[PDB]
Amino acid sequence: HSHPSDMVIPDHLAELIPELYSFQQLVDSEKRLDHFIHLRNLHMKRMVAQWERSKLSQEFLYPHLNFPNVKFLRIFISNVSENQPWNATWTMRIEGRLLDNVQANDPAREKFSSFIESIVVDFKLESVKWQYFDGLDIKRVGSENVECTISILRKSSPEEPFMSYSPQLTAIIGLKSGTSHDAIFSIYKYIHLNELLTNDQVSIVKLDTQLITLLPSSLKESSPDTMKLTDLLSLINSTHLLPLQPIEIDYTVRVDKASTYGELVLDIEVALKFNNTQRESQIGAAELNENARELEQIKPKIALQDKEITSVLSNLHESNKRYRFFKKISEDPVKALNECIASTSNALKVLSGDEGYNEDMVRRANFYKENEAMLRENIEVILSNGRM
Amino acid sequence: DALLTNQLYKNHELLKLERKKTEAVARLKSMNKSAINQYNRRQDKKNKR
Amino acid sequence: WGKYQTFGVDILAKLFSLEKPNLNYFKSILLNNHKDKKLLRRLLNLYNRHNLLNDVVSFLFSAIPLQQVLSQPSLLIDQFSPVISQSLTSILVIVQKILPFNFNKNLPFVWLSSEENIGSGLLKLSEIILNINNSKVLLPSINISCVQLIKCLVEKSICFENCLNNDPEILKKIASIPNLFPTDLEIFQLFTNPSVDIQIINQYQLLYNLKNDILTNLE
Amino acid sequence: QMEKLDAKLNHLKKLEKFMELERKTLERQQENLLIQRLNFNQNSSKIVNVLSKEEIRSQIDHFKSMLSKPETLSIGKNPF
Amino acid sequence: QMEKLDAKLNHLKKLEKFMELERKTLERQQENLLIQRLNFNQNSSKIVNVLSKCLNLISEIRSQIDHFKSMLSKPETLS
Amino acid sequence: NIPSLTSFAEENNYQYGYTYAQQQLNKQRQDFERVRLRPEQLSNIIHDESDTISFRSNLLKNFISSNDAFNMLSLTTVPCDRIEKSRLFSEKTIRYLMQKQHEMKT
Repeated sequence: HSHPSDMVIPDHLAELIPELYSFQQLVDSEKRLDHFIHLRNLHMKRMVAQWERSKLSQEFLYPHLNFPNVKFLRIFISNVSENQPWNATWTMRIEGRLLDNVQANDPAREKFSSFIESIVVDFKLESVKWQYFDGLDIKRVGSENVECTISILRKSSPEEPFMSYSPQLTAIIGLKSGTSHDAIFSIYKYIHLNELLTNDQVSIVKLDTQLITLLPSSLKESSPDTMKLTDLLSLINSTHLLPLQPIEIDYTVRVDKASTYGELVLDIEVALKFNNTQRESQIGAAELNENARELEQIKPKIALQDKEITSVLSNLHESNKRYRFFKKISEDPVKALNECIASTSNALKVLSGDEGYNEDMVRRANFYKENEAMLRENIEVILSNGRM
Repeated sequence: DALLTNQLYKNHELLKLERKKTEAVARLKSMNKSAINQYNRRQDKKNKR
Repeated sequence: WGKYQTFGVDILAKLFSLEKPNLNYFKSILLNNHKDKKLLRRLLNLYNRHNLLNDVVSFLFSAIPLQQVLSQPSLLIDQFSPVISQSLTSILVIVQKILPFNFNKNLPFVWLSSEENIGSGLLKLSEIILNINNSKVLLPSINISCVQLIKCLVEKSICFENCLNNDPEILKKIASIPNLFPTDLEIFQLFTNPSVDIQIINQYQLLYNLKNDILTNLE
Repeated sequence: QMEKLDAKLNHLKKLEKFMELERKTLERQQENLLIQRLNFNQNSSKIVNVLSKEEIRSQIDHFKSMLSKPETLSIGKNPF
Repeated sequence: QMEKLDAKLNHLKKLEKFMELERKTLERQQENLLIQRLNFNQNSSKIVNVLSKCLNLISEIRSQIDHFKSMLSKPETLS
Repeated sequence: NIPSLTSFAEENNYQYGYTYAQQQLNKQRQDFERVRLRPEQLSNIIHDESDTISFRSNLLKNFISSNDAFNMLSLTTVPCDRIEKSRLFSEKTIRYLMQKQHEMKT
């Protein structure tokens, strides 16, 4: 029986006991405190939901400057070619050196052998592959010269979502790589600032001269088609996205040069199971559930206190009734001792169910002389209706 | 109660919108009627001469 | 406790629908045949400037149970959609057709930043109502009412500051509301889902164009 | 008790206002950066597709080849 | 009532710590903005520099290319 | 439905006496305003606290509460010098104000 009435100490007690204002504005001071927790909770439901939506975005993927999951790794493109008149030797090599405090003869090192997805040196002698050692030692026979396009695939694990884009999309977006959320968001913010949005519905989008070359093979550069945005969002998913990230460098193994074991530079970096663990989209959820468990722990101790608060408030009202009854008697002990009797027998007449006039009042004759007005009405009413 | 409230708010806006439409409509008639009657009276005294 | 205050927010919603004598009498009462001129001027200063307007608007911001429907998800809004709709209609009428000079205190500013943050409550309520129907009749009106109310409150706060010109550092204090002004990511979400309306994302995108014009004029 | 309550409440409210203002500023600067990047790349591609109409072949192919591969920073750890 | 209030005033500290988590996330976003600004500046500078190289080596048509040189002489090419 | 404001006018509606469009609009009017304005013939007829208040139970409780409080007054034959005063603080309120006053110097 949650009564809203008896949470108020209105006037009669607060004027007598001045601490009740100090009680009441206490309770109001609580009521704006818990509400501050409530706007806190809807805050913490928001930001976590803000960060799980923006988890795919590169606002929290490329900056990891406490510890980024990357270790650089240099590679020498070596070539030893002797026994020629100055059999043209072709001892071409690739050597991997981990950029650390590490050595060259280090046992069990993170080289380009132990950790590389693929290095596909496409030669022009016979092309070689790298199925997922101390170095890449290639040597065939031949006489004139050999040029080899050295192609390095990085460690294209599924947990690095930064993928390359089309050769066209880099010219308009500005990102040589990134995630698919940037590819779905950058053209979205590109549309609004040059009024390519149209209405007939918000779905239609005017194409552009920078957007007809987005789909050159689909033949949309022949007709300036103001099409729906649905075809555009279903266009950039695999027509431009996900090349398994290659790096290229063109060079030839030379006939007369000695070696390139310690002369040439490269730049390829990589561990990866750290930055995808301590993310704010899950740490914030863990903190939210921690605060929820703390709220559900702190709540029954509040309820057991509220029980006693109501049980003391009921006793305060009961004691107020008896204080009023003991004070109105002590002020005038003859008029209160006539109101205590006249409201006790009348309290018995109503509870018994009886009704009517006072028997000792209507038994005299001055009652029918002061009520002379209503009797001349009622006697005519009863007589004219014929009930007298 | 909510739908009739929203209809009560819809009706006042429609009524306010109509007057400025029909202010444009009634002025379109009479000024053209004036321009018709001017185009009438352009030729009226002409043939009298 | 009792739904008796929900009857009053319909009397005020239906009696504001006539610009004839109703809204004229309400205007002359809230902003300011020969003896009641003395009676009205006796009753207005017996009511303890502009206490009546902020009392009516603060009471109409009550009976919109933001705390109750945002504490625990569809049943409470499906039960209280008519009272919410008519309360938002009454507040929109008071904001648009009464508030535009004899003021001496910024009323939409002290409604927007009154430590209860009702604008964030309306924005979260619009999020909630937008996340049920697309994932039950009045809800497309209630979404546009919430967003247009936030927009008109911010614009009337800036207009009242331009008219009064006593508090210059309010462009910071308007932009420092912790959950007003929805981010570009949820508007990016709203421009992609086909289940949304056109006027909903229109009101959202002009709220965002108001947000950008806050930050440009900020410095 | 009321004084300590209102003190911690005012401190938490000022912290909330500061964090909200900084988040708004960061979102604004991100959007402005993206807009300026789109503008620069569109203008450069437009003037190179206009301007192409010996030595000019080599320099135009040099600029188009540099535009074909935009680059980033070299961010890694310190080995030594 | 005071025993009721002291529990929530002891509860407020975790909500204080969530602000520190938010400050960490905002500093990480500031790092992202600085790094993307640095990657933008050098690319714009290199592109406008080889654009100036192309306009140096290139020499209704004259006024057009001179308008292009008025464009890319100063870094107004964002406009 | 949601008929009109013109359908509520007195011209299109019946009066004390003594077409087709009117008889079409008055169908929708009486089918709209009889599903809207009809009272609830079910429970939640309590509406508040001060409607299901019982005069008989309160009168009985006041009859008991006056009688025993008057038997507390007269029939308790303890003299006025012998009525021992009650404590103005409890055994727990005297501990909490020793604790908080110890912790007030922080």
